[PDB]
Amino acid sequence: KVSGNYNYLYRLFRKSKLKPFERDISTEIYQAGNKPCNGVAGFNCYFPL
Amino acid sequence: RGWIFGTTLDSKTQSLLIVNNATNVVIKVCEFQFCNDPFLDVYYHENNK
Ligand SMILES: *[C@@H]1O[C@H](CO)[C@@H](O)[C@H](O)[C@H]1NC(C)=O
Ligand SMILES: *[C@@H]1O[C@H](CO)[C@@H](O)[C@H](O)[C@H]1NC(C)=O
Repeated sequence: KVSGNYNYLYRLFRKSKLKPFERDISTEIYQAGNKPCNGVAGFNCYFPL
Repeated sequence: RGWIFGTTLDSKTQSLLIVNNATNVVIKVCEFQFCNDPFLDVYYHENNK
């Protein structure tokens, strides 16, 4: 792509490892830090994809 | 007739529905949001009907 390829994603933050031959597809918010965020998708709570 | 498995049965993590008809069975690895449709019976007593 001349500009970018926003088609294939990946996960950077997960709570724990996954067992062999496991598929985990989900669109959620990762509770980074000590603030219990509830979908802010902002500071100290990043999108894992 | 039916055994259901999954995680919270919400449309954020996929789940299962294994049911047994008279001579059939269907299994869906799907992400059902809701299935709570008992279709309540006004005459649930098995004595008459
Ligand atoms: C449900 O059970 C009936 C009982 O005969 C059967 O005819 C029908 O095909 C079943 N439904 C499915 C989706 O298999
Ligand atoms: C029982 O059900 C039948 C039909 O299923 C109905 O005609 C009848 O009124 C009901 N009650 C009694 C006491 O039979």
